[PDB]
Amino acid sequence: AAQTNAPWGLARISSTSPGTSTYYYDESAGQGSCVYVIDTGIEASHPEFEGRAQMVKTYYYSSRDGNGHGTHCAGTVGSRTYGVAKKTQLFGVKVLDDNGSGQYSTIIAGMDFVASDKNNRNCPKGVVASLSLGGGYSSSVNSAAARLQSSGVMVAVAAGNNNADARNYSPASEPSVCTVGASDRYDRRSSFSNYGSVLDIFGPGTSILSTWIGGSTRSISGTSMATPHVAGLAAYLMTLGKTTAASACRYIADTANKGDLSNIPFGTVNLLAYNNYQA
Ligand SMILES: [Ca+2]
Repeated sequence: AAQTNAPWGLARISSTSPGTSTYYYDESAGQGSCVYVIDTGIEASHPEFEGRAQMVKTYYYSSRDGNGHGTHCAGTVGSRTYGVAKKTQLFGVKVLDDNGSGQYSTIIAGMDFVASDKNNRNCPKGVVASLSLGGGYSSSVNSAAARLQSSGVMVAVAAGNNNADARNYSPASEPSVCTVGASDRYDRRSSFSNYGSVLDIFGPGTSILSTWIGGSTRSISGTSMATPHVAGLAAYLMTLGKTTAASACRYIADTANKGDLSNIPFGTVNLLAYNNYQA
């Protein structure tokens, strides 16, 4: 399939070169997979989700996304226009309030929730979780992410927006999950993107157009935006049968565009998420 005039990040993920505008992908499009977006929620009513999104959990007085950030991330995973995996099922877990903040204890509860909740969902092709959040180093937060991964979920987490080594942030620093840095449309490391040995992969993160609340759309930037490209890619690849939850981060790294990003610090992977789709 070909989507013309796609957001640059979608075009980038299916291209051996920057500077193109058509997204190419297998029509299966993540059908039969599921992606949890652990964030401020998802506006499930947004036409862009086509009934494929739903809220499954909140820790606050509402499951509504009163911020937009979760809706944006979910859009990059699986919206019809702005998404990588256009037929995946999206499940929202609201661990962040409408200010985009969340106590680590609530975030941890949300991760353990997903590990159990997948057993209540139909995801024959596999399960992914996208965590566009983080804070300072916490062994408990890392351990929760590790459990989620161990339970059979492909966990993708944001590296962070500190232009610093991600070893000092969680869940970014957890070795067993897929830690995602951000790049821009000219294949530069995004200026805010964290880096370091704990990174596994980069994805498009600067000036990313996606869904927003009130049935709208918005371009924003962050490792929060790169993460759902990788989560959606994992779901897409799992539907194709190319990989599994336990191996998807490795597979994505194995098949990534290599050595093409600029301003990658010595010791950080130079790998850009790529679907290796040949039309
Ligand atoms: Ca690893």
